Amino acid sequence: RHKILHRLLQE
Amino acid sequence: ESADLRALAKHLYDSYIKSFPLTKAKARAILTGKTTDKSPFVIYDMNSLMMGEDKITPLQEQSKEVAIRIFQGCQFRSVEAVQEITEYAKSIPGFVNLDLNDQVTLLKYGVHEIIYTMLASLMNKDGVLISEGQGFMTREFLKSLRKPFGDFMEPKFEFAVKFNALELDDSDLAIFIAVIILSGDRPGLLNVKPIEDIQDNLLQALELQLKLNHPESSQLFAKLLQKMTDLRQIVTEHVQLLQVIKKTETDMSLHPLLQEIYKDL
Ligand SMILES: C[C@H](CCC(=O)O)C[C@H](C)C[C@H](C)C(=O)CC(=O)[C@H](C)C[C@H](C)C/C=C\[C@@H](C)[C@@H](O)[C@@H](C)[C@@H](O)C[C@@H]1CC[C@@](C)([C@H]2CC[C@@](C)([C@@H](C)O)O2)O1
Repeated sequence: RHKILHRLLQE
Repeated sequence: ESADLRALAKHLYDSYIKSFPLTKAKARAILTGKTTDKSPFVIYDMNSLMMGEDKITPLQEQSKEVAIRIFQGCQFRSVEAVQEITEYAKSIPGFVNLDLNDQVTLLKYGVHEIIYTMLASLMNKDGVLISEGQGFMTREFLKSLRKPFGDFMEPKFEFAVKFNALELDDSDLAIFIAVIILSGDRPGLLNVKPIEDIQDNLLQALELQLKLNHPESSQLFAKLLQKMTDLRQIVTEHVQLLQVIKKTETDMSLHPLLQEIYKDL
């Protein structure tokens, strides 16, 4: 977190 | 085993083809003039920069200096690659089953090594395919760039030459790219062990791929393993440039995605 990766990971 | 090693070899390629719109196959086809139906503008100086400049980087424009325009296309193109690689990653068997923090960690560290691997596909001795291949920038013109930038790519062209001499293809590259991502020695990984079992399966699929797809390179596997660590050099080199544009070089704000990534490594 790393907020943007995460969202890109979540979907 | 060696049928699911073929199985997994194919899955990756399929997903590689899904996630990566520009392939070596296309890049090589254009580079050698085989699609004279896609013949690329040549940027060789400030002068041809201008004319090729006119092909997002919006009203975000401001005709500033050469190097800031080049900063912005790099930045935008990095953002896209991060997304493709990530989507590709999401498709490596078992990747999603891992702890979220470690899936993040692998991308944090895997992402630039793959950006530079892929860059080699776009390069030869004299320059680089840009703008989805509708463009070709010379090595010589990248050398005329001032300040910290003129001698940055030189070590990437060397090595893009050395690594292209391995005549790897898209199906080869797919597994190599997954091997890199699934590497358990990244700083800050929580659960190393599951990653290693994943990487070992990939290492083996690759081994086979290479014996199959290139039966007369004898030791291709070993040659290709070594590039992985040249890649980390390439990358600490990268990291150390960001560094100089962090302090000196006002005006060059990293994209927040790229901020997340270059931060604590
Ligand atoms: C092919 C490139 C120009 C193409 C373009 O103007 O569009 C050559 C380009 C000069 C590459 C190097 C970075 C360069 O000299 C940079 C430069 O002065 C500016 C001032 C500093 C940097 C932006 C700071 C931030 C990021 C960059 C360092 C980083 O971007 C690059 C090192 C690295 O990213 C290499 C390249 C550029 C971006 C990219 C992900 C792109 C290119 C096509 C594709 C699909 C390939 C590669 O997979 O991805 O790889």
